[PDB]
Amino acid sequence: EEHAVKYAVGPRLIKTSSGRIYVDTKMSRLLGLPPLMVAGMTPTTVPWDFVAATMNAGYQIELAGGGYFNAKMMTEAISKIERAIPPGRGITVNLIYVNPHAMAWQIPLLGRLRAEGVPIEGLTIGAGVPSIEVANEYIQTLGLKHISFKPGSVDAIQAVINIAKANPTFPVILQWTGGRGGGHHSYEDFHAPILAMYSRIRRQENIILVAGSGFGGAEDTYPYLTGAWSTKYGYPPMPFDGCL
Amino acid sequence: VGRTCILQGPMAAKHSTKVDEPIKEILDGIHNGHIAALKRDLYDNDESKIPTIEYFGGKLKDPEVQLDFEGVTISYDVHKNTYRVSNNPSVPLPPLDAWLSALAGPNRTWRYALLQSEVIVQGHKYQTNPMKKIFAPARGLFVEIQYPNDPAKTVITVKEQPRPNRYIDVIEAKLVGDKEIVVNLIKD
Amino acid sequence: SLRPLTLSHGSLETSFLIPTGLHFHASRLKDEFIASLPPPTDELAQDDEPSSVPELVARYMGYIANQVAEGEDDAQGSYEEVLKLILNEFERAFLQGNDVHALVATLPGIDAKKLEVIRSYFAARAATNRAMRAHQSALLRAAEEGEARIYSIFGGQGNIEEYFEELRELYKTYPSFVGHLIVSSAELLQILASHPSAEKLYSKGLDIMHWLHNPDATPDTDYLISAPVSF
Repeated sequence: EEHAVKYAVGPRLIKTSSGRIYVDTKMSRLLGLPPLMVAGMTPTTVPWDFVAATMNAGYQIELAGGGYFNAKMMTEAISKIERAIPPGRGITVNLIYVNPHAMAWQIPLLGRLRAEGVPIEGLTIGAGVPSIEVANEYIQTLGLKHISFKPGSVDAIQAVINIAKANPTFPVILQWTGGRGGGHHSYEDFHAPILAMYSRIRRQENIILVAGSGFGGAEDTYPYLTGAWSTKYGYPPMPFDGCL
Repeated sequence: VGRTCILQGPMAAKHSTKVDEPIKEILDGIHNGHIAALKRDLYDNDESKIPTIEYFGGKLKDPEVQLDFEGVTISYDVHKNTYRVSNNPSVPLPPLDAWLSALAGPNRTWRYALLQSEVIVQGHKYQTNPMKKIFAPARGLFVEIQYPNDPAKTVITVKEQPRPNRYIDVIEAKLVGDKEIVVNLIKD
Repeated sequence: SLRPLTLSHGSLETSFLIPTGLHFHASRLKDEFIASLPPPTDELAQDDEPSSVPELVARYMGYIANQVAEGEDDAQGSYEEVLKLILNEFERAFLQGNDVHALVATLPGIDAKKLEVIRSYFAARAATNRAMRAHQSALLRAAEEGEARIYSIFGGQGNIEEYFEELRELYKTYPSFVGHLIVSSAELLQILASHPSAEKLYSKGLDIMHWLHNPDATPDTDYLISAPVSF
């Protein structure tokens, strides 16, 4: 009676005791924030004060590590953010995978600062997806709360799925941007890779799926949160956990 | 400016309609728009249908409160919960997270926050929550939670048995006033 | 008085409590069944080798059921009585109130071994005249309570060429359930195939029973997939 009958299988609102209402999604539960984030972009999110201002506004933002050429400059910026943001607020750093020289000193630096108690909670790997072994090393050694990937292709999406599958208890954020996003992008259509891979993405409970394709308002992003965006392609609704 | 290289996404440009719009205004406008739309589409614009929680965020999923542990005697009373860990070396100790979930209880409160938060904030720095270590299950450990359903009156007393048949209080945790939690580490 | 009867094959072992009066017949049946199995392998890896204790007991039960059905039982019904004991123990120890299909879903091995367990169970019930009791599955109860809304669908030929082996599997696995229906249907279809308007289509006949009993006599795929045959 209890286990034989198997049944086959969206944003909500939650009010806090303080009266504040939040859009409830996997992303917002993980971050304790609205499911809207500002993406790591060089040079725009290199300045520590812009990052601090966004965090003070009550939203998530990634510090663009691509603009830091040495450990001292990056440490100074992170220390300024730490002092300028509300106590407790965690810092997410965006790094560029295609720059192995930068990665070689940036990854140990983040680990050291986190061990020193600096509130670094998130790491975003942009411009490529590392191997499962390298990703596992970052997950296990850096003491992060979540890791994020900006995949540029269907194969890269599959790589993120494999990483998430290897770490079922660890939150993995998949930031899908497609060819419509500003800056360095892929030639891929924004909808077709997601339409093809959505079921495989949603099979990994620890994946948080975030939409990133040149958005700028509530009306253009709301169909992605509710999943209504897929119905125009003849598919059932396919909700996203947040927008970048 | 016509000489410079400015990054911009072709679709995002049409939403960039104002120079020097405050970051908060942009993001508040988007989020409040989502709240208004969801209120209309899922709650019939009735705010009373929106579920209320003490605080938002934390874990992706709340841990299920396991109440049955081999070697733990648990007794529940209107004003008092007691948990007694066996002193027998052959019995395994409860898993730490399950034990701390049982002590925290199902309701998000200061007690839940104290025992279930992975980090405590010291100034602006993150420190691994030392409460998880001091409240960790030990052989012969006895935990008493007074007023477990009234957070303003809740008191957690932890007792150890360094000598046969003699319990000593080693931890007392309680709320003082509206927001101050006092955790007394007791030397016998 | 009860005496143990140990059934063992390689790493698989189980023991039954058999009345002293039946112990001789039960020992004979067990020794003959063990002699019919292949030599045991370290990994239970052969297709005809049992991969689990429930499967070993099911195959033993099916063997006894065959002896009873072929008339090798004594004038006292000693084999049928042993079969009743083994079947009761199989239901008690392995089914625990559930259905044999639910048990075989949890057993290791290939589908042929799982079908062997199902076949042996229903053969044993048939040989002991043990009728199926009305007992609804969880799914039908959920439907009756309104928790589940069940619909049903039926297929055409599509891209399927092996439908006759599915019929053969059905006939082998549930002979006590489908035997009449398959025989009567085969007779009907032979009569229809002999009709003067239709005979010229059946150049290889429509002898379903002969094809079921003799796999080598089954016509080639091209004829089986012909609409006058496949439909």
